[PDB]
Amino acid sequence: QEQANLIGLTAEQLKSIKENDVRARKEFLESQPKLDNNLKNIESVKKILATWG
Amino acid sequence: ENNIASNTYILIQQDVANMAKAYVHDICGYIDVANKENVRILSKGDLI
Amino acid sequence: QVAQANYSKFRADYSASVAAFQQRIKTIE
Amino acid sequence: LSSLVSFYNKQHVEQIPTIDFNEWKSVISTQGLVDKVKENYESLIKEQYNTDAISKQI
Repeated sequence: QEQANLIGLTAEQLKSIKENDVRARKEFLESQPKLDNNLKNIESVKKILATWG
Repeated sequence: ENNIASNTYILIQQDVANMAKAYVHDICGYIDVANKENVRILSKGDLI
Repeated sequence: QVAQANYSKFRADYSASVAAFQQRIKTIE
Repeated sequence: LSSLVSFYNKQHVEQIPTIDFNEWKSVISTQGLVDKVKENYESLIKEQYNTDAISKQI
């Protein structure tokens, strides 16, 4: 019983942990490279950045 | 003789504009290759 | 351990690129 | 052109730390959590880039 009594992880308490994992993912994937701004205007590169995901 | 815009066949290279321009239009295209791979590997399963 | 996998995969791309030398034989033919 | 080369050729060295699940499993952890993280963690570590396919297309 001490397994749960000592550490009573509530649904919302564990929920916050899961959101951080998802937030870490979205930040890792959506992170796009930061090169010369006013120079990377090619139709191909901008197309890739839009669909970076 | 068909697909090069030049006013003469006496080609003289004095700048690397036409050369570097074709490289950035080529090496850049292969960007997102690794990030795209990360999508598949990371979208596979959720750590939690 | 990931570094061990990195080095192994690194050499793979090298060998795969050097295989382009085979493409040169295609031209000769 | 130089930026893309430096961008692709940037070296990454951060001393990827090793995880000792036995240590965390012993000191304190939620039942089934330390093991669930390990099995799920290890599954993604197996996945790796497929350098061969890219080597051919380029």
